[PDB]
Amino acid sequence: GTKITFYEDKNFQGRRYDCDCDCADFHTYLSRCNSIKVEGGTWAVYERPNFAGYMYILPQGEYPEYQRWMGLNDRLSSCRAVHLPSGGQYKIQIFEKGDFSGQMYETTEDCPSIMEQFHMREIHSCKVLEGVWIFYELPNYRGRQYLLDKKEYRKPIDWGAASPAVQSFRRIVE
Repeated sequence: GTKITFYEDKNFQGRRYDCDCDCADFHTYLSRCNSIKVEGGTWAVYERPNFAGYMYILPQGEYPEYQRWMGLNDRLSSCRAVHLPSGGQYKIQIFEKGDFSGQMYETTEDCPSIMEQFHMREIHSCKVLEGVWIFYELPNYRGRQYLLDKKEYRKPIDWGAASPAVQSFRRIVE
């Protein structure tokens, strides 16, 4: 079973909140989060209610400090389980310009440096055809994370980003 437990204090202490399903807002049960136990499944956790603000992907495991999930602050108030479609197939299309224009690349593999492999500094639109992916602001899967589990992303705001700054991406196999 997929469930996740948020703790207000590090090393799994203090006020806690259990969750086995998508939760669009748990700020009335939890005001900070400094440690997490993901008992089952892979989860996207979000700084703000309704899956907004900074987001982080957490596979199963125990996280005693929020930096362990690349947290940027000790605030989380929404979360949702990442459900991988069966078969384990992954395919994405990235575009240099918005609304699916500019040069397009289609790949089924991870990319630790978009500037190196495709000679782009930004991604302005994208189409997720199979599987679930993550965009990262920096190379080698670092910086801000963005979950891509939908199909059409016409602008960077469609994946939660305020800029087209994307520089690596990978599949959620975890």
